[PDB]
Amino acid sequence: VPLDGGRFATSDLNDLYRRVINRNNRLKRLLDLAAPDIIVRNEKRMLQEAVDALLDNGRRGRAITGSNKRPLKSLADMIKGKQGRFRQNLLGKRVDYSGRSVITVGPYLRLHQCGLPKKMALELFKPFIYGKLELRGLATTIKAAKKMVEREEAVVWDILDEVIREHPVLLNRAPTLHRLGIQAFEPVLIEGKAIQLHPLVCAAYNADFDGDQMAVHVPLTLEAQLEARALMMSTNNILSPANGEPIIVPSQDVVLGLYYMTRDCVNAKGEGMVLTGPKEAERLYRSGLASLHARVKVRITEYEKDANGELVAKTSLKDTTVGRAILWMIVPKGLPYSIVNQALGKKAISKMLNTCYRILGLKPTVIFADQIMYTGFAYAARSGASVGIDDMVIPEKKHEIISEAEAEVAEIQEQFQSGLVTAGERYNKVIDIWAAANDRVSKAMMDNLQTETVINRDGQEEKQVSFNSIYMMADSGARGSAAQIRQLAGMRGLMAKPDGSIIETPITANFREGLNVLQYFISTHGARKGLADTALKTANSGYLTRRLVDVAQDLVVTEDDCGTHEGIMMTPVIEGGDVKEPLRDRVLGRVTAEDVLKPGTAD
Amino acid sequence: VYSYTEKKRIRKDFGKRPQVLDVPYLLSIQLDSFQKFIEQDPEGQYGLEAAFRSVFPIQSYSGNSELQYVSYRLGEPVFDVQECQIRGVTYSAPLRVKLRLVIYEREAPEGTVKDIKEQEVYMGEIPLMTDNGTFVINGTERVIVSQLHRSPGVFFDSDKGKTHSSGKVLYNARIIPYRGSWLDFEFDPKDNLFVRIDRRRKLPATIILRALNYTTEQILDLFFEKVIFEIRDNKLQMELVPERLRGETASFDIEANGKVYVEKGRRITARHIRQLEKDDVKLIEVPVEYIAGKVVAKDYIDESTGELICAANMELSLDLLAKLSQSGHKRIETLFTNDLDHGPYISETLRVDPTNDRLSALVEIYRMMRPGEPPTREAAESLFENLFFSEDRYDLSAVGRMKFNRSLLREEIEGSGILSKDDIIDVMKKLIDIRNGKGEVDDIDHLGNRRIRSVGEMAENQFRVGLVRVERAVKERLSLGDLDTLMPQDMINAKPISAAVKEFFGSSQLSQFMDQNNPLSEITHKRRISALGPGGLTRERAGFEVRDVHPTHYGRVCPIETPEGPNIGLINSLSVYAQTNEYGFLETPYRKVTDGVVTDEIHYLSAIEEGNYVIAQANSNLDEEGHFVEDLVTCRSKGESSLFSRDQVDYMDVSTQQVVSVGASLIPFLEHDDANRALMGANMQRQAVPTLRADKPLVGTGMERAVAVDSGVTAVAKRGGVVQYVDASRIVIKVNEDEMYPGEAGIDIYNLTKYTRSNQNTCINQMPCVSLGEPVERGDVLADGPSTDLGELALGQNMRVAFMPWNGYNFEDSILVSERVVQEDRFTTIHIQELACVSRDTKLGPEEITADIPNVGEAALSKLDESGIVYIGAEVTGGDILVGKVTPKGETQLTPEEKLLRAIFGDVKDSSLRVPNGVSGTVIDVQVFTRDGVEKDKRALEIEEMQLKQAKKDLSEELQILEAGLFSRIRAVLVAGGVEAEKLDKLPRDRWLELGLTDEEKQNQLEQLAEQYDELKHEFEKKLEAKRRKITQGDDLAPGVLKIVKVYLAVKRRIQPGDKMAGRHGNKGVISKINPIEDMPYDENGTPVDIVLNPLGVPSRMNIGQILETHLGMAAKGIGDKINAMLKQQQEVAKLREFIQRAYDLGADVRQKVDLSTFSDEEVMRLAENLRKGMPIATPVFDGAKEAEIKELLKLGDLPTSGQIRLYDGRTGEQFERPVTVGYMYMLKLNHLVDDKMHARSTGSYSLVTQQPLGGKAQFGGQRFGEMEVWALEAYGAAYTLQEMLTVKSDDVNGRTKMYKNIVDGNHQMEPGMPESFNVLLKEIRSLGINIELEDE
DNA sequence: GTACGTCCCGGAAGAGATTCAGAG
DNA sequence: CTCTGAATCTCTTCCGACGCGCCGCGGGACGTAC
RNA sequence: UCCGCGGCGCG
Ligand SMILES: [Mg+2]
Repeated sequence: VPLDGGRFATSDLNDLYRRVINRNNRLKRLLDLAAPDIIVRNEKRMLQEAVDALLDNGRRGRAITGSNKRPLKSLADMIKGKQGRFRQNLLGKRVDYSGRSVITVGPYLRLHQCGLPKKMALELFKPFIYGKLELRGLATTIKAAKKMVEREEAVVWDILDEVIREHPVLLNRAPTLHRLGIQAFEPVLIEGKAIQLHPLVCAAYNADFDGDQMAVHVPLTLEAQLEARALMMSTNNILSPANGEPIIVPSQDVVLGLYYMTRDCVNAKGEGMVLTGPKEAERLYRSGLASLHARVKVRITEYEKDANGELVAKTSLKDTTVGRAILWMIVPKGLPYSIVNQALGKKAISKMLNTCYRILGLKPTVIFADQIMYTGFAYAARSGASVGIDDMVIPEKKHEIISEAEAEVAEIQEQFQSGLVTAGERYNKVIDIWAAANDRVSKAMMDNLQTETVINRDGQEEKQVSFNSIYMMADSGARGSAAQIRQLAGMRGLMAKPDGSIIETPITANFREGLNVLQYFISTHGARKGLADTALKTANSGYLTRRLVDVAQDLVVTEDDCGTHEGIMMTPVIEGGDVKEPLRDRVLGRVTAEDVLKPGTAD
Repeated sequence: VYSYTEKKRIRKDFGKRPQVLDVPYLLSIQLDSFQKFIEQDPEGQYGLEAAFRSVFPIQSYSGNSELQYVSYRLGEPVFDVQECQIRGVTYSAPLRVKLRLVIYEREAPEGTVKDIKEQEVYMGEIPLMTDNGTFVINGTERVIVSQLHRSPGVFFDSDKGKTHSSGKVLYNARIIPYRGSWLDFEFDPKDNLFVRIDRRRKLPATIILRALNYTTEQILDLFFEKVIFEIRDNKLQMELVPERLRGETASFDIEANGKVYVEKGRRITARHIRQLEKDDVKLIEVPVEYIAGKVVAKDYIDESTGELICAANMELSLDLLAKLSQSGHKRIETLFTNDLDHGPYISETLRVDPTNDRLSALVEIYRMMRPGEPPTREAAESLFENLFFSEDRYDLSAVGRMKFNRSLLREEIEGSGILSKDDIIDVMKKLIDIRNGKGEVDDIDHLGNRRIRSVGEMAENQFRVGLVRVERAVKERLSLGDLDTLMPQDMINAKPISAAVKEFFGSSQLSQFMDQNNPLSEITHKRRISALGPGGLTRERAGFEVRDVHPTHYGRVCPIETPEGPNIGLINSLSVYAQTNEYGFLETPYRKVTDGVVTDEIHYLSAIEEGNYVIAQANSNLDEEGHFVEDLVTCRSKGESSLFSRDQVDYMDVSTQQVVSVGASLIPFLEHDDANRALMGANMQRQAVPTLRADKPLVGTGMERAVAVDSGVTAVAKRGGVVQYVDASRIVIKVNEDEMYPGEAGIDIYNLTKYTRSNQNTCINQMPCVSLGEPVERGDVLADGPSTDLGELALGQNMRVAFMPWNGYNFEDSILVSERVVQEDRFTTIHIQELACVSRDTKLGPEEITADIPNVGEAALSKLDESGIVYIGAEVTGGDILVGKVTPKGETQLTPEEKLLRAIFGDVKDSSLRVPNGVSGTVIDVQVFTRDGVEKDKRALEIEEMQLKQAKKDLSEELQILEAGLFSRIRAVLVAGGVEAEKLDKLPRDRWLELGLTDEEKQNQLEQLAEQYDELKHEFEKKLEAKRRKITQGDDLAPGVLKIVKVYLAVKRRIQPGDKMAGRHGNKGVISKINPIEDMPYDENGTPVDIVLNPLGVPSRMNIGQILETHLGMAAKGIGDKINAMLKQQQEVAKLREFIQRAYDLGADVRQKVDLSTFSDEEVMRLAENLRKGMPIATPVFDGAKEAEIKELLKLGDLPTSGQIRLYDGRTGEQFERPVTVGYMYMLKLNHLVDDKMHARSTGSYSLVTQQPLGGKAQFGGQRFGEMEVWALEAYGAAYTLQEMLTVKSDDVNGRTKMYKNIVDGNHQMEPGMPESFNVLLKEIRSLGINIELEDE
C-alpha cells in the first residue's frame, strides 16, 4: 500500500521474501564458478538461518529485527495470539448494520420496547426504506432515493415509522458476562441522540448510567426475525439460567418506595374507620383526609384457586393499612391476601414475584411487574425521602467507651513496662479489647438509632419503629448494609497494613465528624489495595472463564431417555453445625432415580 | 492589610492554625531543572560543559593531533514562539562551539604545538523552554514528564521464601552502576558464593579475587580470623582466648593451671566464662582428637625434600600431622569455622572451584564473555581492565558513590567514578555478615532508595550518546589525517547529534502529548512522577509492593491521586510543598522546635534522616510561646504512630496541607469523604471543560489564587503602575514613579491572545478584567483566561440543587435538568476543529484548486468565491463545500467515435474536503501555505496584504504610544529646572533638543533621552524591514506537496440529553431528560430548583461531604439574597457596613481579623455590589469548619437551622410530608459529549487484506462482535441469526451483494456460501509444507 | 541536492542431565 | 567395585481480560554516481 | 490511506 509521500510502507513478509530469494540467487551464482568449500558452506548457513527466520522468527537466538528494534513478524507469529487470525479475524469479525451510543433511562416505557434515536433510525434501515419507497413508486431510480434520503423530507418519516412497527433489534454491552448479555426489544421512535432502555432490564446487564455504551444490531433475514421474536425478548427471560430466582428483581428505587409504603405508625390522622373496598381507599388518600399509612379495617375480596382450575370468591374483614389496600389494587387474582401484610422489603418482594410466576402463569406476571414498577416510582416520588445532616445521631456513650478503652490500654502498657508480659500476647490482648469496644459501641449505636422514636400513642407514651431516612433506606435492602451504616455512624474499627497485620491504634472517628491526617493515611492503604485487587482479579477471571468455556463446547443433548438405573446418593450437607442447605434447594428440578420409600418401609 | 485588587472581593476564610510558610513557586521542578543545562557553568558541574570536558578531549593513535574544547555559545532563535506554532517549525536555537585543533611535529610529544587553528563551527539544534515551561517540536506543543528510576548503589534483597520451596531464605547483593555493566552476588541451597554478570550463567566468586592478584593465603586471612597450634613435646599446646568459646561444642575436659574448669560431656556456662576471664587463662592442654576437624590455610613445604607437605585449604589427618611434626614445624595455623558464628563459605567455595591460577581465571572470564574464541593473555587483561576499571564504559555518578559509601559505613563521602578492590572485598564481607545474622536487609519501597530525573539529565544523556557517536567518527577520520590541508569542520557532522535529540524529544515514552483544557489540568500535568520509561519498570512486570504506598510517603508523594485502571500507583503525583534535593532525592519542609519554643525557621529533611528523629502532627494546638498545651502529643518515630512526652520532639510539621497534592486539594470538605470517591472526584476535576461564562465557586479552598497566578494562562502584571488605555485586544500600563529604570523607562505594552485553536479542540480566550484609571501593583492579575474570574479558578457553575427521587427519571445515577439552565445559556461550550487539505504531486499532472467543479449546481457554489475558497463568516453546515479540490485522474483516451457514444444516451473528478456529518458551525479563519515558485492566487495576495497591513499598523501604534509616553516623561522631567508651561510647546514636540538650558543632571538626562530616541527610530526601521521581508517570503513545507489550505470550523455545542455531568465528590452521571420549568418543584418563596439528584447513592458511596457542601452553599446564598434585598432599596452605607462586619466576624478565633473601618465609601459600595451574588467561603483541606459554625452562620440568615425546608410539587400541587434538603453545589461539565460517540453504518468501506468492515469512528466503520458475544449467542437456541450475521453481513461478497439485491426487491432469502477469511487461513497455512485441502461433498 | 543500487515476572509444565541408594 | 535406577535438580516454553475514544510517528542507511 | 508501533483517556 502506498501512503502519503514518495515512500511505500513495505510489509514484513515482503522484506523476508526479498532477503531469502536474494540469498538463494547469490548462492546459485556462487556455485557456478566452483568456489572453495568454506565460503559456500558459510553462505549456505546464512541461507538456512534466513529461511528459519522467515518460517519462524524468534524461536532461535538473536531474533531478526526490522526498522529500529521491533522484531519482524512471520507466519507463525501471524497465526498465534491475539494478533493472529484464529482469535481475532475468524471467531469474531466486525459486522455492518450496527451502531453505538450512550444510554439514558426513560422510565415511561414498557419492558418489551425500547427507545431508539431518529438519526440511527434513518441510517440503519436505509435498504428497507429504499425497498418500501420503490414499492410505493415515489422514485423511478435509486438516485432519486439517494436525494430524498439525504434531504429527509416529510414523506420519509412516515415510511420509516411503517417499517419499524414490528422489526426487533438487538442490544449489547461491551463486556458481556452471561447469556442475559444479549436481549431483543421492539424499537419505538424518539427524539434526541441517545437510546432509552427500560430500568428493570438494567439489573441484568449490571449496567449503571455512568457512560455505558450499548451496541445495536439488526436481524436481517426473515428467519432471524422470527427466531428473535420467539427467543430473544425480555419477556421469555424471567428466571436466571444460573438459579431459579427471578432476574427482573426491583433493584434500587421502587423497592425503597414500597418499603416506605407499608410501615404502620401508632398515631396518624384518620384512625378507626371502616371501608368497603380498596377502590375508595385511594379516594380517601388523595383527598388528604387519611394518611398514607394508618391502621384501618377494610373489606377485601380475593380470588383463590383451591378448586380444580376455577377461582373461589371469598370475602372477609381484614385489619390492614391503607397503603396495603392500594397495593392490593394492583395484584392479580391468584395471589392470596396474606402476602402483602409484612414490611415488604426486597427478599419478600422477590419471593412474592417468584410465587406469582409459579402459580399464575407468565403473562399476568409480566403485567404485574411493569405495573408495580410504575406505582413504585409514583409513590416513591410522592414520599420524598431525602437524607439530611442531622439524621446521623451519634451515641452519647461513645466518648465514655473510648475513655474506658484508653484507660485499659494505658494500664496494660504500664504492666508491660513492669517486665511481666511479652509482645505477642499483649498485642493479641489489645486487639481483643479494641474489638470488644468496637462491637459494644456498634450495638449501642444500632440500639439508639433504630428505635429512638417514642410517641404518646394518645395516652402516656409508646415506642414504635423509627422513620429515620437513613435507617429506612438501609433496612429496605435497596443499597447498603450493617457494615456501611456502622462505618458512617460509629468508629470504623481496625484497618490493616500491607504486611497483613493490624495497626495497634484503631480509628476513633466517624465520617460525620472530622478525621485526623494519619487516620486518613492508614485507610488509604486499604483503598489502594482494594483497587489493585479488583484490577487484577477481573483479568484472572476472564482467562478462567475462557478456559472453562472452550472445553464444554461440543456437549449437546441428543436423546430423550438413556434408560439406566444408576444414580448418586444425595444427602444434605452438614459441616458440623447448623444445616447449610436442605433438600428443598438441592433436589428441586431433578428426575427420580430410585423410588422414594417412606419410613413405612414397603410403602 | 490588603492590596487594592484584593479589596474587590474579600473571601471569608475559616481556620485556627496560623500558617508560617506560604505556597512556593508552584511550577519550579521544570524551570530549576532546565536552568542547569543551557547555562554557562564555570569550572564545570552537572552541565553541558561537564559533558564536553568528559568526552571531547581526544588524542589520536600517536598522530600528534589533538582536538580540545574551548567554549560554547547559543545564538538567538530564528523564530519567536508564535511563528513556531503557527508554521510548524521547532522552537530551537543554533549551538555555536569554539573548538581547537592542534597538530604536532616529530621528535617530541610534550612540547609546544607548531600550528593551531581556531574558528566557530555549528552542530545540532536544541529545543528551548518557553516561559510556560513547555516544548514546541513540530507545530505541536509537547510536555516532558519527570521520571522516577532505581537509585544507583549497593542493595541487599532477600527474595522471601519462593525459591527452592523449602523456607530457607537466600540473600543477594547487586551493584547497579549509573552507566555500565551490572554485577550481583547470590547464594544457593548449598550455601555457596556465586558471581553473575548481566544475568548470564553462574560462576564461582573466588575467580575475581584470584584475578585481582590475591594469593590463597591472603584470601583466607582476609575472610577469616587466625588460630595458632603449637606442637610442644606433648599434645600440641594451643593459645586460647575465652571470648571465642560462645556456642562452640566441647570434646574434653577444659582445665588450666592444674584446675578443672569445664566438665567432660557438658557445655560451658556464663559463670564458667566469667571464671575463665577472672583467671586470665591463656594456654591450655589440648587432646589430639580436638584437632580432627580443623583445616589448614597456608602451604607448608619440607626444607630437606623440597616437596609440598600440606597444600592450602584441605583438612588435616593424623598421618599429615605426623609428617608436619617430624618436619620441624612449630606454628600451626588453621580456621575458626564455627556453626553459628562464622560459616566456612569462603573455604568451601575455594574448594569447589576448578581452577587456582590467575591466568586461568582470566581465560575463564574471557571465554564466558565471548564464547568460541581462543583466549590470550593480552586480550583477557585488556577486557578485565576495561569492563570495570575503564573510564569510558564504567562510571558511577556522585550520587552513586555517596550511597555506596553510606551503605558500607566508611568516612570520606567523596570518591572516583570507578570501583576498586577495597570496595568489592568490603561488599563481600558485608554480605557474609548479613548472612551470619548481624545487620539487616534493605527494602526497596523506601523513598531513600529512589531518585527522580528531569529534563536536564535525560537531555544530557542523549547528547552524550550523540557526542560519543561523533567521537568514534572523528577518531576513525583522524586516523588517516593530513597536514592541516582541511579546516576543522569536515569531521564534525550535524547528523548524529541532531538525530538523537530529535528522536528523544519527538518519539519517546516520556515525551508525552500535552493534555490541556483547564488551568488545573496543566498545573497537575507538569508535576507528574512516572515510574515507566527507559531504564524503569514495565506494566506487566509490576507486583503489588511497587503499587502499594509505603509509610514514608507522608508529605512527599500524593497518596490519593492516581489514574485508576491498568496503571495504578505508578503515575503518582508530587506533593504541594515537596522539593528536589541537590543530589536528586525528595524532601519536605519542617519546623525545628526548641525545648519549649517553636522557632519559625525552616529546615529541610530528606527521606533517610527523618526516621531517626521524631515528627509531631500538624493538627496539634499550641500556645503563643510554642509550648504544647498537653503533656503528650501523638507523633511518629519509625513509621509508627504512638504517644510521646511533652519534650522529646525535635521537628514540627509546617502546615496541614502538605499531605495532599494539588490535584485533590481543591475538593472542599475532603476530610469527611472516603478515599475512593475522593480519587474519582479528583479525576473528574482534572478533566473539566471551559464554559462560555465562568462563575465564581461558592465553596473554595482559599488556594485558587496561587494556582491561577502560577499557571501560564493569566497575563499577570509585570511592574506596578496605573492602567491608561484598555481594549479587548491590547492593554497598556503607565509605570509608577518608584519602579522606573533610569533609562528607557517608557510604559509597558501587552498583547492578549484572542480566539485561537487549542490543543484538545477546546477554545482559549482572554478577556480584560481591568477598568480604566485603576492603579495596579506588581505581580497581579489583569486579564483572566479560560475558566478563570478575577484571578480565581472557576471550572463550572453553581446551581440550586435538591435531593429526592422524582418519578424514576433519576433511577440510579441519572440527572434531570430544568429548561432554566439552558435558558440562561450557561453551559454552552465552544469547540474548534481543524480541517486540512493537501495539494500533493501525483502522476499525469498536478491537481487544481480552482472552483471549476462539475456535477453540481448553483446550490453548491453560492458559498464559494472565484478562487475556490469559502468566505470568512459563511455559516456552513453538513453538505456544503469548503475548498474546490479536483484530481485529474486522466486516462481519457479520446476517440472520434466512441466518445460521442457516451453523449448519445443521457477526466477530472472531485476530491474536495467534506464537512463531518452532523456538525454545524461557522468558519473563522483560512490560512494558506504555498511552496516557493508557485503562482499565488488572488486570495493569497489579499491575505498577505492583510498581514502586511496588520503588522505595519501594530508597529505604528506601538511607536505612537511609546513616543507619547516618552514625551510625557520628558515634560514631567522638564517641569523642574527651567519649565515653560506654554513657551515649550509653541511648536510640536518633534524638536526638543535645541532648547537653551543650563547643563545639569536633567540636561544630560534629556540628552540620553534623545540619544535613545534616535537609536529607537533606527532600530524600529531595521526590524520593520526585517519583519516585512520575513512575512513576504515563502515557507518550506513537506516534500512533494504543492500547497496547503488550513480552515478552522467553530461549532457551538449546547446541552442535550446524553452529556456527562459530575460533581466534585465523584457523584457523576449522565443527564436523562429536559423538563419545562413549571414541572420542577418550587418552594414557598416561589423560586424553582434546577437539578434533582438521587439520594440512594449516599449509603454505599459514603461521600457525606456533598451534603455539607450543599448546606454551606445554602448558607452562602442566604447571605447573598439578604444583601440583595438590602441593596435593592437605596439604603445608606452604615447599615450594610455593620451587616458585612457581623458576617465577617461570625465565628471563633480565626486568622482573618478583617476590619471595615479602613474602607472608602465608594470601595465598600463596590464590594457590596460585587457580593450580591452570594458570599464565597474558603475552607482548608484538613482545617475546615465544624458543624457549630454552620449552625451559627445559618442562624445569621433567616433560613431554617435544621437545613431541611418544606417543598411543594409542581405536578399535583400538594405539600410533601417530609421536608427535603436544598442548597447550592458546584456542578461541572465533562469533555464527553454525546455527538462524539453516536455512530451508525449501513454499508461503508471494506478492508483489503480481508473483505471485512473497517473499525473506528473517523474511519466510517461498524462495531465488533467478540468471542464472548458468540458464546452468549450460542447459549440460547440461536442458530440462524449467528450463521447469517457472521456469514452474509461480514465476509461473503457475492452473498452480501445478493442479499442487498433481494432486500431492495422486497424478498428476504439467504445464500450462505463460504467466508473468505477462512480461505485466507487456508492459503496461509498452505504456504508452509502442510497439505491442507477439502474433501468430497 | 537527488535518483538509484544494495543491504539489513511468577507460575506451571515437561525434557534432559545428575545423583546417590542400594542391590548384585 | 559396578550397574541400574527411581528420584531429584536444572534448563527451556507459554500464558497471562474485552470494547471503545483521542493524539503522535512510521524503510532507513550508506554509498554511487547524476 | 485502509496497516503497524507508541502514549493518554472512558467503560
Ligand atoms: Mg459503570
